[PDB]
This record gives sequence, C-alpha cells and structure tokens, in this order.
Amino acid sequence: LSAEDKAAVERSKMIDRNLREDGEKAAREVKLLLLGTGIVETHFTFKDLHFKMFDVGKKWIHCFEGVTAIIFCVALSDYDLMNRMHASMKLFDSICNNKWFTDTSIILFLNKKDLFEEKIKKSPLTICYPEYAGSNTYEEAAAYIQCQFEDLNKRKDTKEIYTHFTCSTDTKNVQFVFDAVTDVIIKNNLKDCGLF
Amino acid sequence: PAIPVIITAVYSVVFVVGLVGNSLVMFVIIRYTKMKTATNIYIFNLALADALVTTTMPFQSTVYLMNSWPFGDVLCKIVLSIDYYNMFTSIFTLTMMSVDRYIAVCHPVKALDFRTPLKAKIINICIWLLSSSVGISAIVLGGTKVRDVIECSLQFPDSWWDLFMKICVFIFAFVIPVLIIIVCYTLMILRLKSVRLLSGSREKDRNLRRITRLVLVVVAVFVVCWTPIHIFILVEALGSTSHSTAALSSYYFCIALGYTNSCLNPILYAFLDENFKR
Amino acid sequence: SIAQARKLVEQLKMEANIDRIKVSKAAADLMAYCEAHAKEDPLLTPVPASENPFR
Amino acid sequence: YAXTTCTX
Amino acid sequence: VQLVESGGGLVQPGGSRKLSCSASGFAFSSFGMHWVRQAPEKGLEWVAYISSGSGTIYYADTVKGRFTISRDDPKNTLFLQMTSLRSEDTAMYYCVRSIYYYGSSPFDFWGQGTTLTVSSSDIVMTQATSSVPVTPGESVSISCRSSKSLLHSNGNTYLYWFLQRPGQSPQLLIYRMSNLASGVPDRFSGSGSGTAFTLTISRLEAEDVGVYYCMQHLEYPLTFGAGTKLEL
Amino acid sequence: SELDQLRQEAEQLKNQIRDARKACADATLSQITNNIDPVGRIQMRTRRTLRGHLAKIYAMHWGTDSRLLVSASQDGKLIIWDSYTTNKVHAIPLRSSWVMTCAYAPSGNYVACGGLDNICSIYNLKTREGNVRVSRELAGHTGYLSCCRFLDDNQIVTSSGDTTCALWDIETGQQTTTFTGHTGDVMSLSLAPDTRLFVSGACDASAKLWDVREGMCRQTFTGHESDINAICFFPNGNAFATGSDDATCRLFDLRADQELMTYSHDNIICGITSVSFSKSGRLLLAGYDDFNCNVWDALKADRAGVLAGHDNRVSCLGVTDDGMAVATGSWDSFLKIWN
Repeated sequence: LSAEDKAAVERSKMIDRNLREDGEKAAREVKLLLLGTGIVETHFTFKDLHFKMFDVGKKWIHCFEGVTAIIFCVALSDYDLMNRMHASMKLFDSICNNKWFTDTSIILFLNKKDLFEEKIKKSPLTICYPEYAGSNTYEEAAAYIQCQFEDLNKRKDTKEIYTHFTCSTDTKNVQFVFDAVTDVIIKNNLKDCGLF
Repeated sequence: PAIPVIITAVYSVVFVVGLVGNSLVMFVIIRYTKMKTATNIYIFNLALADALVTTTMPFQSTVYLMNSWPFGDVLCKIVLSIDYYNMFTSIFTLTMMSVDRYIAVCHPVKALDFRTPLKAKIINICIWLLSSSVGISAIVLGGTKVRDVIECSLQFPDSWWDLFMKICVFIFAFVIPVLIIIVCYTLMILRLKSVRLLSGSREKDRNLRRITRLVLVVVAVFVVCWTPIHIFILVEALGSTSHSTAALSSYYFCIALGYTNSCLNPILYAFLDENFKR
Repeated sequence: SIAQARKLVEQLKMEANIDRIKVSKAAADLMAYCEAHAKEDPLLTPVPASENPFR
Repeated sequence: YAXTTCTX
Repeated sequence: VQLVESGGGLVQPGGSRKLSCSASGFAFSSFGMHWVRQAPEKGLEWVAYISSGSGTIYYADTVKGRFTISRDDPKNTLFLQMTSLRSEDTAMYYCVRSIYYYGSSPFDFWGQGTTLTVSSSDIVMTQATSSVPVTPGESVSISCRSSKSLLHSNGNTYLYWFLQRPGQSPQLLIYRMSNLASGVPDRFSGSGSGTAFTLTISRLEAEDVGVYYCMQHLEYPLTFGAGTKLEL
Repeated sequence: SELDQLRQEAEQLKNQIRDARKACADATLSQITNNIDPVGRIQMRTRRTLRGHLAKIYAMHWGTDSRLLVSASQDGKLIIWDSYTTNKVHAIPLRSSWVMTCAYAPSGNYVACGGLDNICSIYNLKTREGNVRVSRELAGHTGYLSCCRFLDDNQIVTSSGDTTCALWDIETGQQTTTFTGHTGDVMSLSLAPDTRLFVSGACDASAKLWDVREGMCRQTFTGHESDINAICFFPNGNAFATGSDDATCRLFDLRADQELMTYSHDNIICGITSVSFSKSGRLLLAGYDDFNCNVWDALKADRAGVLAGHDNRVSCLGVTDDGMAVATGSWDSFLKIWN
C-alpha cells in the first residue's frame, strides 16, 4: 500500500470504531409502534431500557418489520358513538394477518374504562352489538370486548396478544409494556443462542 | 470373562466419530458461519478442545494395547499436560455455555450489554490462561518412573501429593461444573416455565418441552460420562487394591466414557443448534 | 364536487393522438441495440481480473 | 488401579 | 480555515522550546497534521507528521530523538516539543493540515509560520532550473525530476506543486497531476510521468511570481526540491 | 347527465386506446428472438463484502466513476464506500432513521436521502470545513419520500406517497414542476440517460412516462395486476422494465406504447423489490423476497439466477456505469459487490 492508502485505511478503521460505539449505544434501545408532517418520535427511559414510540397515525407497514412491539390503543366508549369498533377490528385483522408480522407482539390498551362503565349502565350493547348474548354488567361486557378482540388472532403459538386496561394513579401502564418487552427480549435471546 | 480387543474397537469408533463431528463443526464455522456471535465462539472453542482431547486417545489406545509406554519422557510430559489442560478447558467451556444461557434467559436486559463477542473472547482467554497455569504445572512435574515396565505418570518427590492432585481435579473438574450447570439450567427452565410468549399453546408447550429435553440430555450426558471415571479414581485412591484383572480392564472402558463426552458435544451443541440448522 | 367534475370534463385528450411504431421493428431495434453493445458488456463476457480482484 | 499407576 | 503559530524567538544552543499551533475554522480532529521547516534563505523541508487520532507519528531523520509532535484535539492544538536544539534548526516553521481518503486534497492549507533562531533511501527531488525571468502573458513551464518513479500500482502519481509568494505561506496548486486544487485558476496544469514532471502556466499574471516547489508523497520522509524562482 | 357523458367519453377513449394497441402489435419479441444465441449461464461471484452492522440496508446508489458507493440503512447511517479497497470514505448520521432511498450526484459533490420524514436531505461532500454538512432540506411532499434522482447539481426529481412526483431546484428550495396523475402511491423512479424524460411506478398497477421540461404525462402503461415496486430504463432510453408484487417483471416500449416481455416463473410468488439492466441490456437483474436475485435474459427466458449469497431479501441492487460490478444490499446488513 502507498502512504495515502494506509492513511485512508486508518480513517476507515476510525469510522469502524465510531460505528461500533454507536451500535453498542443503540443496542439498549427498544422501538415500539403506536397505532390507534411525518413521524412523531417520543423517547423515554424505563428500568435501563430506552423506549422510542413512533406515532404514525398497508404500504408503510413494510418499513417496520424490526419493531419490538405494536401498541394498539382502543377507546371503548366509541361503541356508544360507520362504527369505530368495526374499523378497529378490521385494522387489528390487518395488523395480525400480515405475512411479515407473524412474530410481533401487540400490547392492546383499552382506554375509557370509566366512560364505558358509565355508558353501559344506561345504554346496553343490544343497540349496537346484539349478538354477544350476555349481561349488561361492567365486568362481563369488558371481558366480552377483550375476548372479541383476542379471538381475531389466528395461529396464536408464535406471538402473544397482551391485553391491559388503562390506569392513571400508578405507573403499571408502563410496567406492562416493560414485561412484554422483557418477554420479547427473552425470546430473541433464545433465538441468538440457537436453542429456541 | 475377557474383553481384550473390544475396547480397541471402542477407541477406534470413538476416534472416527469424534474426528468426523469436529471436522464438520470447524468446517461449518470456517466456511459458513462467522464468529460475529458469542455462541459461535463458545462452539468453536469447545470443538477445538474436543479435537485436542481426540488427538491424545490414540496414545491411550497404544498404551492399552501392550502394557508399556513406548515414548520419551518429553512426550510423556507433553501428553500429560495436554490431557489435563484439554479436560479442564472442555469442562469450563461447557460450564460457561450454561452460564451464558442462564444470563440470556434470567437476566435479559443486562445480556444486551454482556453477550458481546469481545466479552466472549475475554472469557475464553481467561479460561485458556487459568488452565495454562496447571498445564505448565504439569510440564514441570511430569515424567516417567521405572517399575520391568515404564509408567507415564506425575513424578512427585519421594507420596502424598498424588491424593491432593486427585482431590483438586475432582473438585475443580467435576463438582463445581456439575453444580453450576445444574443451578443455571434449573433456574433457566424455572424462569422459562413462566413466560407467556413461550408457553400456553400446543406448539409453545412443544417448544418448551424440546428445550427442557435438550437440557436434561446434556446434563445427563455430562454426569454419566464423568461419574464412573472419577468414582473409580477416588476408590483406588482411597481403597486397598483389588483382585486385578478385569478390575483394571474395565477401568480402560471407564476412560472411554470420558472420550464419549468428546463425541457428543459436536452433536449436542451444533447438530441440535437452531442457527446451524439454517 | 363541481370543480372535480369540471376538471374531469377537461381531462387531457392527448395520449390518444400519438404516433405509435410497430412492435416488430421496435423489438428489432431493441435486439439490434443488444447486439451492437454486447462486446462492451463485462457481465456477459467474463474477465480475468478487471477491477475487483482477490488474493 | 494399582502397581502400575497407571500409565495415567 | 486558520492555523496560527506560536512559540519562536531567540533560543540558546542546547536548549528546548515548545512550538504550538492553534487551529480554527475546520474539523481539526479529522485531519492529519504536518510540521515543515524553511531555512532563512533555503527551501522547505518536512519535519514531523501526526495522523488523525494520533495512531501514526512519523519523523525526519534530522530531528528524530529530539523532537516530539503531539496534539490536543478537544482544544484544537498541535505541539512540537524541541529539545537539544542546534544551529541547523534556525528556521521558520509551518503547520500544515492534510486529509486522506479517496479523492482528498492533502497539504491544502498552510499556517503563517513561526520563526526561531538558535544562536551560535530518501527520494531526491531535483529542480535543475531556478531564477527564470519572465514577462506577463507568456506560458511558463517548470520542470521537476525524481530519483525513483512516483507512479504507484494504484495508478496514482504522488507529486505536489506548491507556490510561495514573497512574504507568504506556500499555497497548494496541484496535488495529483491534472487535479487542480480548490480556488486555483484554470491556467495552471500539471503533467509528466515517472521521473519527469512539468507545471505549465498558460496566461501568466503578476500574482504568479514567487518560488515553485515540487514534493513527493510516495514515501514517508517527504522530500521537496530547491524551488524555481519566477520573477519579472 | 354529466356523469353518464363523462363515463361514455372515458369508455370510448379507453376503447380507442385499446384498438390502437391491437393494431400496433403484429409479432411479439419472442417470435423475433427465437433464432438468436441464448446466454448460457452467468456465474457471478461475490468479490467484496461491505460489512460491520446489524440494521437492515435499504436502497443504495452508485457513483458515476463506478468507484464510490452510497448506502442508507435503518440505523440512521449514510455510508460512502470505496468499492475497490472496501474503505468507508464517509459516515453521515441522519436526523431520521426511517430512510427509504438515497442518491449520489453525477458530479460527486452531493448525496441525498429521504423517507418517512417527507424531506429530501441534500448533503455536501466537498467542504473546506472537512466534514459533510447538510446543504438543504427540501420540504413540501405530503407523503413519505420513496425515490430521489439527481439531474445535476441544481435540480432533483422525487417521488412520494402522495401520488405525486416533483422536480426541485436545490438552491431556491422550491418545486419547479409538479407531476400528478397517479392514483396510488408512487414508489419508483427512473431517469432517462438524456435526462429529458422519466418514468414512475405506483400502487395503481401503472407506470407513467413524464416529460421533465413540459410538465405533463406523456404515456400511461397498464400492465401488472399488483403494486409496481421497481422501475428501470433500458440503456437506449426507448424501453423500460417494471417489477411488481405479482412475481412478474414486464418490459414495455415507449414508442410502441405496449408491453413486450413478461418475465415470470412458476416456483415462487415472491414480489420484485429491485430491477436494473446491464450496460447493453440482455441482463435484467431482479431482486425478490426469496433472498435471491434472478438474472433474466432481457430478450428470452431465465439465464442465471445465480446471485444466491444473501441471508435475507435483496432490498436493493445497482449496476455501475462501466458495467463491471453489480452491488446488492439485503436486510442482513451486508453489501456485496458481484462480478
């Protein structure tokens, strides 16, 4: 090699070590896709895990095959307000029946619990969804909505659908995502060990 | 009651199987799989240690053919140090594979900052050096003693250091690795039994059963292969002779069981590996 | 709407009245280009070591 | 076993 | 865009001094840096080199064992510690930035220079012509010869053409032949092969007077030639 | 009454177009090239492998010197490589890691990228400062930017997910020309060798030939049954090729205004992610979802399919201007140069 060639190789090695340092820094990070100009990136940290939430809302879904999880948020009270539940279940079917998304976990947040509890005492489900064939109580209707969402998953042996209910005066709504991400990381570690 | 030549057939079969398996394993890690992951570094080091164990068992075969040592004193020292060194490094590599898997499961957040090929290289170099200590300690202490016949043993002054060497080998070669492997895989499977993404369904329970079956297989192979050799060594070191004959000859077979371990680690860590099957 | 309907009435009306050549001599021109420049295609004719060699 | 230790 | 030198002055023989250079206006940590002398009436001579990231540090054989070149990247400074000074070392020192990748332009910017006075194999680069009288509007050719071929197996010929105006630092004109440096007018052209090298100026102007230097970059003891003087 | 008349006029215009198409075709290209020498087998080999990363590699681009290469990855890195020596010349951090395309200026002084941020970022490579600095952030698209191609150091052409192409001046920062007419998201561009025309492919299963200095759609090509993902000009500028999600490549002619070739297979139903021609045609290189690149004879059926070394799908592929090398980038964080 010439003198300038060796100096160029030294520059390339410096770029190599900078790239490796950036990769080691970014190996901690966790990417989550929030569903429910450009992207809206929100970055926070929980228990030595840096979470990046990309608020974005079938062609842009081909840019997200490496995400750790999809946080699918559903407001329940839209049952009492074109039905929004039908669009929500069509979107959930689209996000679960993808060929490239057969191993991506979904954290299903169900908000508006108090509003749905208030609206279920006076307005029954038979005005909108009369085929459920159940009681009008809070717990039974909440379980019916949760199982109606969960039954839409086909071949539930690779990924798992996590259903949580929104809470305010606590931090368990981040702890649920932490537990789901920990399970995803465990499965990826077994994949890296060549043992799963 | 005589098994004179079947043990030589066992040694030849073990030689062929070990050479073929190890040649396949380093062929995979040379031609196909890059060293960019820690598990590949561990598999390659274990295969190298198994092949180095494999290189010495023809010498065991020619000692067990006719009852002498037809080699020099320097060859005796080299063979003894290589034997002890490679036994220790194979055992410690199995132990560190167990600790790596336990870290990957039960400590998953920290594993992202631990399961780096640089740290795998650091751990491997430390294992190699902390066995190089006893390797040079067997260089300095080996030799041959005239009995008639010539034995290829450790030449202690004047003896009681023999018992201390056997106890040290049994403690830092059988007990500590078995307990580390048992604890690590037990806590690993116990943590994996309470993981939602890997249990619950039928295929998920099949995957958990497959993982647990491979775990019990590798632990059982280690215990079965390394139990009777150490047990017979300590019995002879804390007994009062025997009726000779078969009580020596089966000892040769006991040695074969140790080499059985070197025949199964390429099978139990590369043939059953998920990344090597793709 | 009304503006969209007006622009749909306007349209373009210009892709219809273009000059089209026959597919046969277009294909003949295409294969003539392939035959003319075939000598200077390194991915057709292999080379011993052009610019990216090995040890 | 004994004698003869062992060679090995 | 600025390299300001400091140090200098009068120093007794056998003493030591600490030349410093402050760099500003450019990404200093990405550049390799050079120290080059000029005697009070003679040509330029290379002294020291430090790479980007301080991986590689190279010296001249005259100053080896007595000079130490270092850099402080976070405060953007180059250092030359000179111990056991000699009467041969009375000179004006230049700090040169130098970038290295495919298509780069090394030795592109030169500092002002700092003067010190001490009180009382290698490729030979030959410029057989000096003190060429000339009038404006005429094409001028300056020749340079090398002891060994400057053509590498990469297809690159590492010869560099610099111009030093009266009372000014050297300015890079040509870095590889027929690669004109930035800010240089398109009347300077470079040609040659192997041993022979030529710099031609088509329509000479009055700002082109001064001393012209050819330097090789094929081997690490970088060597200049006694430059050719163009005067009116 | 207006809607019925509009539908009747559109139907009769389409029928007249189809009647012009039918009389235009008399003999297929397969009937002409049935008596020429078939290219037997191309045995490409990986000469160099550009490595060091874990994030998936999106679109790459070559230089006009056939030496420098630019690659964009999901880790927010634009790396400029020297393909002869495997050295990385430049590493450029990106503000947004969701980059979907990159380009290299024909002069070699600029690079461009863009993606889900709806901005085309232009970076200067030749600065007195010594580092790469952002020259411009072209904003104005209302969808994700999918392809960008330089015309010179003054103008660029971009395609986006808002069914719209644009021609920008990179000093003023404003859209000089806006190309509309697609009904789906356009995701591929190809500039003509004379840079007077370009061609685009959208989600509407359609390709469109646009005039740059006139600002109107010259031609519309209706081939495939699915989304058109890649598009590339023939070297003579009179034909182009399209890859789609229907596992079918298609070669169209501009002057004949018709489809000529259908490159199909009965072994995989994997879509085409990238197409490029060689220096003389005769090799349509298509990357698929099956981790492989197939080499088609552009005038016949399949020839090599030999580019087999890639752990994940070949996301991008490009051919140098001198035709020596083919560079493929896949999702295994690896660039490979093949010859």
